[PDB]
Amino acid sequence: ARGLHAARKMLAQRRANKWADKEWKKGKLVTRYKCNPLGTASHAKGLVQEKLGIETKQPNSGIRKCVRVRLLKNGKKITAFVPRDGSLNYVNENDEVLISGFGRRGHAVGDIPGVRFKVVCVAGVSLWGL
Amino acid sequence: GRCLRNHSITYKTPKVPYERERFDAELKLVGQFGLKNKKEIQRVHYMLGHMRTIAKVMLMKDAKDPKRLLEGAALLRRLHNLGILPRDQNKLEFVLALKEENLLERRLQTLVYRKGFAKSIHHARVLIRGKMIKVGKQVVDVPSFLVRVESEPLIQLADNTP
Amino acid sequence: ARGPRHHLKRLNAPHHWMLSKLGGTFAPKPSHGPHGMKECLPLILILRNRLNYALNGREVTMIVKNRTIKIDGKIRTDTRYPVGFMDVLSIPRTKENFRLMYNTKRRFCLVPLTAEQAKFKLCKIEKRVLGTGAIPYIVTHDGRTIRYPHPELQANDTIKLNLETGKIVDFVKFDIGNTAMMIGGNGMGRVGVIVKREVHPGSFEIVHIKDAKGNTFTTRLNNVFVIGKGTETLVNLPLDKGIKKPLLQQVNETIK
Amino acid sequence: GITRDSRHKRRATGGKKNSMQKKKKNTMGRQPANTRLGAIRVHDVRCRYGIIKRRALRLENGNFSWASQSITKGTKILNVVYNASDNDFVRTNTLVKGAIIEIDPAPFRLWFLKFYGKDIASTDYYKSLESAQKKYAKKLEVLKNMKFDEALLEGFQSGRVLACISSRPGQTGSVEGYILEGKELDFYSKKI
Amino acid sequence: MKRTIIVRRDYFHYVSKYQRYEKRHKNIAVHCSPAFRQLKEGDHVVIGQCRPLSKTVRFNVLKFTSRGTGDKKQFA
RNA sequence: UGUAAGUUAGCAAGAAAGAGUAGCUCUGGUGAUUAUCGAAUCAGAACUUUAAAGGUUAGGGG
RNA sequence: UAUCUGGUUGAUCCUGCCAGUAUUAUAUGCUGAUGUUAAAGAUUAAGCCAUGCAUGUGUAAGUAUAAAGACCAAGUAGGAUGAAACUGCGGACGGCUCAUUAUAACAGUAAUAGUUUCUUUGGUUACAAGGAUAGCUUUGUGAAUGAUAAAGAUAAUACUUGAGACAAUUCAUUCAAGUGAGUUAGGAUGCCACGACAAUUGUAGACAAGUAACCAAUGAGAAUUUCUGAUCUAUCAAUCAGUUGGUAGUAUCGAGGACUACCAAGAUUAUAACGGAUAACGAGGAAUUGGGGUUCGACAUCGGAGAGGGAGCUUUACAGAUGGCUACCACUUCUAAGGAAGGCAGCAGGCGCGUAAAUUACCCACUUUCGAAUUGAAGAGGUAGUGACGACACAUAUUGGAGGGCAAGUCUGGUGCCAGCAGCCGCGGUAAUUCCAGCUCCAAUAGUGUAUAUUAAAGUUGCUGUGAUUAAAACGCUCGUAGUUGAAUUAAUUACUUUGAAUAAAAUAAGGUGUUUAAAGCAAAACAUUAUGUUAAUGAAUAUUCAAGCAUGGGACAAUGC
RNA sequence: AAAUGGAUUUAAAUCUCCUUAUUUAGAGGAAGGAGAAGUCGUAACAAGGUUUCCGUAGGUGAACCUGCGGAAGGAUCAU
Repeated sequence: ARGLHAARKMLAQRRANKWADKEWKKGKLVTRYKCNPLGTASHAKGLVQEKLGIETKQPNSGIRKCVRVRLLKNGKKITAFVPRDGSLNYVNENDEVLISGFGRRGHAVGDIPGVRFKVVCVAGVSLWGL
Repeated sequence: GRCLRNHSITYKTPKVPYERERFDAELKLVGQFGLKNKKEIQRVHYMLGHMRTIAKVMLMKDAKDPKRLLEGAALLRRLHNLGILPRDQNKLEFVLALKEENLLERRLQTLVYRKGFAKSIHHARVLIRGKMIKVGKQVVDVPSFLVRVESEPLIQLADNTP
Repeated sequence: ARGPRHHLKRLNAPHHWMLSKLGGTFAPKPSHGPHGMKECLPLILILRNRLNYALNGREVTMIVKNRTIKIDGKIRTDTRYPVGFMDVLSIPRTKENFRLMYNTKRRFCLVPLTAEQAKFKLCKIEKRVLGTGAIPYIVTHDGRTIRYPHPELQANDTIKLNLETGKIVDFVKFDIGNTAMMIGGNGMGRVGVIVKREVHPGSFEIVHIKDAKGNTFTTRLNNVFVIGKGTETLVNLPLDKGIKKPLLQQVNETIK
Repeated sequence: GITRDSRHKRRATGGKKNSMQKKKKNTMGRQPANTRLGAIRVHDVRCRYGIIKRRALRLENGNFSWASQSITKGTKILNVVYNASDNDFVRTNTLVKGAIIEIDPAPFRLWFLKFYGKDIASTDYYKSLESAQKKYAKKLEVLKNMKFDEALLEGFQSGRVLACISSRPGQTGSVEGYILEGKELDFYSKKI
Repeated sequence: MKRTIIVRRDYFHYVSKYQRYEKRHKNIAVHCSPAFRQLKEGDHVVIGQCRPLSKTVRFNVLKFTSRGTGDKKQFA
């Protein structure tokens, strides 16, 4: 349709050819409100409930140090990095922390298998300057 | 919007943060005119880019267009009085040939250094900032003061400031 | 919006008042009367801004409530009285008489007058209808209702009013050889001579008017206000004489 | 109360109309008053802008105009014989516009006697034309030119003439009507 | 309908982004006086605007021109 | 008025579930013969009361 | 600045995505010399509220023997002034919020020959009568509300009657001139209802002042209505029965199924009706853009709607009012246990909620609104306080990093596939360029990192502008309706195009002007040693501007012609 | 002209059915993904040791095997 009066097909095509866009669709339909532990919010807050440790993928060896959090707004149970170094000894347990996320990757970034969240506060003045 | 006043920007950061080609050119102008940081060069580039855009818009029109004649002459008149464009070049195409050096050489810090009032371009900044320099009738402590052609020979030291 | 609005925000005020956008949050809403909201100048605006006789609304009250300001021949004590078109304005304590008139820049300009020409006014007829009892009357742009008029006084004409008596002195027909000052759209304050009057059956009449410098333009019949007959005015025009310098002459004269 | 807005209706496409506001006074309706026949009873209704509407709850008398003779005479209303909208209005004697009613032609007959010297209620009315202060003979010859419709005469002799209410009793508080004539009387008489 | 017809207007809507027009239509309910007896479906009709005469009828037929037939003469 | 799962698509189904119904005084629709004559049937409206299928006959449902 | 770079391989050329990059705006970590300007409990909870304030008003003018008038002051109808009270006016404006809302509202446009107040402005039409009511006095109740009961007086521009002499309403008939167009403004006849220009006030500031109806303006106002214009969705394809039209009526300020009676079977839909979603109030506008676009707009200004949830009403010119009332639901408070009021989505402030948002301040001096009025009020408005949301100018120090993307160390100590770094590829298994530290220097600099989201990059949504043999992707094939596209040809509309009309500002662009420059503001002067003058000084022409609507010149390319 | 009786109009509130939407518990059943260099085979890539693949039908611990009909993306552009 390349005509001076065909503006209905050229508009009803880039309206039904635009749902096969993976990042546009995923940010239009309703999963960001049911299938997102965070929601719209960049940061959340929850109570640490279990100190954990997650193994690494397999070009790598070691044990990551992370937590388990029940958030206030939703009530879901998540997992989250305890950033850089020797910080699992700053969180204690049942403390209210601040979660931020990681950024992106394929989809999961920091603690290798299935962790997408990073602690930024311990109800203190952040797990950097503590 | 929430406020009834107006607030505008004056500079824009470069697209590519790290280039060695750009870092040396910035340092050449920083040392040559004794500027505080790279914001002052960015302000000059933004100011020049505004005028370049205006001249480029009129240059696409007809030569005798009423819109071009009104806006073209207005841009040239302001540029001549600012001293950026020498009076011999009376055509819009000379605005496009301007560079950041033409504008930087019209700051008060540069002029009072060229007039010999200060030993170095850095001494001029300290002299200006100390309320020590008067332009005609009116003391100035901002080195970014762009002096016009008529106000150029009215720059002199202060007379016993309090 | 349960009823009539009594306030008027500053940014909503008509543009030709030029109320500074940061002076305040409100503008003086002109009380109803002879002239509409957007074709009138409140008495407070005239004194405080155009004449600098007062520096705030408090002082305008002192001047107007002192029984010192006369609109037309009568004397008004309303701070927000709508002063519109050629309606004269006299301050006898200062011995000056003005006339609210349009200029080429789409604005109300105070044209000074002598005491002799401050004794009359030009009114534009708006309609002519037979009242009850077969008594005809005319309604002018001012809003005056005038009893039995001359039978020739039609709808779109102009009359000369004697302010001391209220009698009809002189009338000008709305013909194709008479001067006119536009009061409406883009042509506010422009003065020319009617040269063509093309009428469309359904919607509007558009009039072709030739300026005194040969320039031509068109306007709706609503905006035409006949000033005089045969290029001769019955009132004194403002400084520009209703002639527009197109775009450059105003610029260069302002640079100079 | 009753509302006259169109926000409670459906679109011309059949789709339901949703709600954005509540009821408002601009679209206020009032309970109808069915003006019956009986002792005089009117009420004053404060309408919008303070104006007053005269709500006639019950009426008995009314002013009726005879178009041909150019007179208007007050008269008592007897019965309502035909309502073109609802047959219920006939039984209940509801006075509304366009309601064919019956009134006693006493003042009209009395006016005709004084103005003309003859009586419509006479069964020998047309005979009394042929057979004759004394200048009433000049007027006597108007009828040998102009004639009345028969159904009007029967109403005069029977004491019940047909008239059509031409006012709004629930708005003006009065019954203003006119006596039916040639083409209208035949149409409305065949309905009855 | 009795003393009422439905008038269809075909026009073009300009979509700025694609710089092309699209065909649209709207139906207007208008009042047809019995002065126009030979008015049927498919005829060209000029209408003018009057006061609201019904819930939807707000126009009135002023003139009409007969057009080609389609074996179904549905007169007013 | 309203009516589900299931289904061999025929049914389920009188599904389930809700409302009305009396007396009196009236109004209107359904024809024949060419104004007169005639049929039980349906719909509607005021008023009244002890508020109406229930004397007898007369499915409990999921 | 019309820009790309790292990653599939032993190496190569592609498709393609992931990551990087810059910018906006929200939170947050570290840090912080100044001046100007400035957002600030919207996001989650239109959830709940202690307390304080946010609506009142007096001139010579409606009424004042206050036992008020040592306070100017004297006083025989009440001397200036006058608290409370009756009467009049106002609280229907302003202020807050965005829950509802998908042709609904809103924007442009057009009509009202289909309605119309209030205020203000022009006009038009008996030498003086009758009762009773508050403040006042007196007797009181109740725990108590902005609670209230009896009796005794006393005024009116309060409530009435009444001469002073027409006006507008309904109905019937009739003669008819502006307007594009009217049995039209208007006149005449007959009839009913209504019926006046205070039975009014200043002795001082004859002249004011006040009043009742009826015309016109305010009024391009308000309210209805015309044409065009909205996001996603077909795992929403048929929807509707006052529904579509007619006649008569009813109701209303008025058209109108707005409602009623009778009659007919109509109205919308593939050009997307009817449904569903919105973390949807609409617009001016905002962020980012080479051009085209994409995303946002609770919140300056305009329009709409609401006051915990519905519903019903009172007063009045304007309210379906909630800083008005009544009833039901859910709450909150006082209580003498008998009973009572209240609605912070007003300004401060508190609880809860969340990542996320400030003083229980001062004043009417600016702008302006209300009022019996030059004076009184105003949490409107102004000033101050907190304020690294942001923007501008300006001193001399922090933040992040040093393998590549990406500017910067193959420096030294520990650590030994452990601790750990790492947005991506990856580095670490004892000689780490990447961990943890010390020194050095790289970038920006009073700012700089992180996280989420918008925009560019993305010619990875394509109109400009993509790809379909093998990377993902031509229906198995043909017929076929809507839709789209259609050979050459001729010496009334629409569409297109050129000029305009008319159209709110703020904002964008742009013209002038030395806010010290700058962001700003729309002002200040350049001198006239300046009142004097230029000068009746500036107001950028301030242009926009798309989709519709109106007028104009042209008829090449197109459609309906007929 | 106040309490008060009655009949309409507008109707809150509440109860009973039925529908829609969202969230959520469940013995058991059939799936997908990731990890742990787990047990059984060798299906595919070379003619992968029976050329591979597509549709369909049946069978079998598992890849898969076999029948009918296609394809070369074949290991033949050739008598």
